[PDB]
Amino acid sequence: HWGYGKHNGPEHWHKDFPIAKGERQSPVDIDTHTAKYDPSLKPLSVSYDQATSLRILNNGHAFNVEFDDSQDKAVLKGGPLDGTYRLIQFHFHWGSLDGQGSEHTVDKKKYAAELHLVHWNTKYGDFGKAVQQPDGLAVLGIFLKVGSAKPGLQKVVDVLDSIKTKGKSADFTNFDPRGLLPESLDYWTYPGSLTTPPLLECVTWIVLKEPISVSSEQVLKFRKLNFNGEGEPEELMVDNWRPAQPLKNRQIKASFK
Ligand SMILES: OC[C@H]1O[C@@H](O)[C@H](O)[C@@H](O)[C@@H]1O
Ligand SMILES: OC[C@H]1O[C@@H](O)[C@H](O)[C@@H](O)[C@@H]1O
Ligand SMILES: OC[C@H]1O[C@H](O)[C@H](O)[C@@H](O)[C@@H]1O
Ligand SMILES: NS(=O)(=O)c1ccc(F)cc1
Ligand SMILES: NS(=O)(=O)c1ccc(F)cc1
Ligand SMILES: [Zn+2]
Repeated sequence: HWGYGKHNGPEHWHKDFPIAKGERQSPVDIDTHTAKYDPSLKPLSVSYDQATSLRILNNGHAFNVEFDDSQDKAVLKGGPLDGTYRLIQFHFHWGSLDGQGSEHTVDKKKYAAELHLVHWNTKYGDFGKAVQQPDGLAVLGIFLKVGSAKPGLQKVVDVLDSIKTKGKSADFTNFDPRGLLPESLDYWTYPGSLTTPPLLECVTWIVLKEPISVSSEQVLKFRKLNFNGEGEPEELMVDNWRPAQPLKNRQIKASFK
């Protein structure tokens, strides 16, 4: 199956997922000079006060922190979005070195990592139906740079030793995703896709302009995870990012003047 190595990485995905060469693939480079302020964007509302985290899972590609999405609890609304989008999971992409790891780039700059908070449009009833729709998903993307530690990330870091290999999971209740946000909600937005197979073109991307800072020690612990399963040859889970894809017939809009 697909992965990030030389033999199954992003340059091979199109052979099983032909939409990889589609018209609104993600990630993209965000040219900050060409991005235009959009006065039609409504205020963005990140409403995570009642979030119910459940579990953390190494899926062989990243680790997911999963949420109860059986009711309207942690939701994302406003901005470019029509209606209510429910948080289902978050995960990260990161590099082998601090100079790479993000999926989106900003004027071609690569950050050390990128956080994706994944939400589905409640009008479609379930995530599976949402990924059949052009406006089925909204992903809130947040860049990570290396500097001071992010206190709200530390609980994640300290559980990773218990999910080292593909297929392992652990309880992860009572985690507040609000501790992963920067101060500002200024953002760029554009229509795109999932950045992993099946690469479905269902996503409204909302990428925050302000990175969060994490410590070197925090990201070094991400890089101790394994792509492989228990008992298999160790393959460090690093460089699990897709490079920027062609913008094609899209514009990136900014929430800020
Ligand atoms: O425990 C993590 C979070 O869970 C939510 O359900 C609560 O409303 C928050 O106050 C809390 O920070
Ligand atoms: O025709 C003019 C319009 O062109 C579009 O490509 C831009 O997104 C709009 O902001 C602009 O008003
Ligand atoms: O909040 C996420 C997790 O953080 C820490 O690991 C706590 O020990 C655990 O009880 C909790 O589930
Ligand atoms: N197309 S892909 O899923 O990346 C893939 C690449 C190489 C394989 F051997 C099998 C699958
Ligand atoms: N990496 S991402 O675009 O946020 C993504 C989110 C949900 C998926 F099911 C697959 C990929
Ligand atoms: Zn992602």
